[PDB]
Amino acid sequence: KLSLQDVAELIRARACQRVVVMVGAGISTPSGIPDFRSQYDLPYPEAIFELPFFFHNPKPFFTLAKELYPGNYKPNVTHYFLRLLHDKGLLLRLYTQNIDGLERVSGIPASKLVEAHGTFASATCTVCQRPFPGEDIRADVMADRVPRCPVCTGVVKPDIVFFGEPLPQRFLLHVVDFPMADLLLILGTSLEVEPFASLTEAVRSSVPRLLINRDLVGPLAWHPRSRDVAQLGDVVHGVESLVELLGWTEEMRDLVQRETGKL
Amino acid sequence: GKGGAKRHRKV
Ligand SMILES: [Zn+2]
Repeated sequence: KLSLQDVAELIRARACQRVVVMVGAGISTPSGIPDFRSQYDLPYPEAIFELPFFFHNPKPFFTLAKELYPGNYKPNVTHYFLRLLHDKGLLLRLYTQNIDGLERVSGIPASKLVEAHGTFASATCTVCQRPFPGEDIRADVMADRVPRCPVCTGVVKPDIVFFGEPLPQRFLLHVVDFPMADLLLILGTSLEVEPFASLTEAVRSSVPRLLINRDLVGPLAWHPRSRDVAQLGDVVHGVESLVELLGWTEEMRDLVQRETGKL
Repeated sequence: GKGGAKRHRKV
């Protein structure tokens, strides 16, 4: 049975050198973004990403769109731990279900990212499926107008994966990434949503999987593997503990201050 | 790793 210190030692020995990371809304609330367990007028949290409610009333979803359209929110320490993981040549890939875009803003290259639940850089008509590039609807959204298709009149929607829609093709990189991974990090996600959650199962059986979350629930709780490790608590604090045990608190402070100075 | 559309995990 492994410790969180044990894990950091693996990294410092470089015994773990192709690290893949699944993250969720956990890691972005320290920045101001809502996680949908909670102000927004929905009959229940999930309707913001459901197609029937979206057609009935797209207004809450476009409220959240307007909040997230960039430059409002900054990345916090969890993002920069991922960016530094990259900078140190350790990040094989970072799989996210967030649509706040701060993984990019922290300086992680699109190359190293899989925005598994979509992006705002593109939109699709809800009825005729004509694609449009992002900015072409952005202004509409920033002025509380609902954008419609100039072909069929359909509401056109940002390319956010709702419940019932397929995941983006870039997600299929997991078929290549997970069997190469020597360490899985799960950061700030209750893993409530498939097929994303199922990825925890797709690393090799000797691969350590470290959860830094509030709760230990779902797949990792049910069918756990010997070299699993859970740092339960507030995600930021857990990360900062890992960082100190790594040696990186100092250059972490430097990186955060440098970047937050840039922005 | 599973396939399919985005959906709720079965408890
Ligand atoms: Zn259309």
